[PDB]
Order: sequence, then C-alpha cells, then structure tokens
Amino acid sequence: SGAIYVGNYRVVNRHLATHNDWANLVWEDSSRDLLVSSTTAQGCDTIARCDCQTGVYYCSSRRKHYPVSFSKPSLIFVEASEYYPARYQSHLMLAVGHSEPGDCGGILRCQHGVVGIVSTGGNGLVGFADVRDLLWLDE
Ligand SMILES: NC(=O)[C@H]1CCC(=O)N(Cc2cccc3cc[nH]c23)C1
Ligand SMILES: [Zn+2]
Repeated sequence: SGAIYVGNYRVVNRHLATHNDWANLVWEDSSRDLLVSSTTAQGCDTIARCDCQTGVYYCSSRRKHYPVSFSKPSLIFVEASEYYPARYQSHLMLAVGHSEPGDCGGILRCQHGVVGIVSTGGNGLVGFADVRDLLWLDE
C-alpha cells in the first residue's frame, strides 16, 4: 500500500483504490494502473520533472529503502493477476530489486522528488508506474 499527496490530489495504484477514491475520482487509467482522487487537506509531496534513471524506493516487504537504476517509461508486458488479465502496461519503469504484490504504492524518488510508485514485480524485478508526465498534478 501507499499513496502520493500533492496539492488537492491523492495518487494511488488503481487496483488498490477505495470507495472514497472512486466517489471523488479526478482521473484514472487502467493501462497505467493509476488513479487520482481529490482531497480536502493540502498535500506536500514534490513531484519530479526530469529524466533521471537513478533513485531510491521503499520496499515494505523488507522495511527498507533501496537505491536502483531504472529504465525510462515504456510499454511493458505484465503477466495476469486477480486485478487484470495479461496485458501491456504503459508508462512503466523496471529495475532489478525485490518486490512482492503488497509492496505496490511504495514511492520511488530521485534528487528532484517523486518519480512514481511500485506497481509490478517478480523474478527479481520491480516495476514503477511513472507520474513525472502528469504536469496537472502541480496546478
Ligand atoms: N498489473 C499490475 O500493475 C499489478 C496488479 C496487482 C499485482 O499483484 N501485480 C503483481 C505484482 C505486483 C507487484 C510486485 C509483484 C511481485 C510478484 N507479483 C507482483 C501486478
Ligand atoms: Zn530526477
């Protein structure tokens, strides 16, 4: 689990969104595994606007942060799960690192701020849903 809080927005994994996230829906994209809902309180997370390929992520299944090199956002094939059939997920970045399904929502950060959230994994890989192109989150 885990979310990003920026201004009047809350970003979560679309497969983990709540009834309240859906009742206050701003934008959702199944192909990206992302959902943004509105909040009354003002968020203080800083979103990165960059093309960094190094950063640090939080892995709840180890209670640790890990430094990683990751690929640029791309269309990657993601095996089936209880939430989606087998499909290509867009705007996904991969790195060699530990992850388990319960790690979804753990934040990836570079020196400029929040890059994305854990969304996929397996076979010693971890995938992050990018958020750096969502310029509207800041305004
Ligand atoms: N399609 C998706 O974006 C998600 C949907 C829910 C989900 O459990 N997964 C599989 C998964 C996620 C994170 C980490 C690992 C490790 C093994 N399986 C993992 C993929
Ligand atoms: Zn950066």
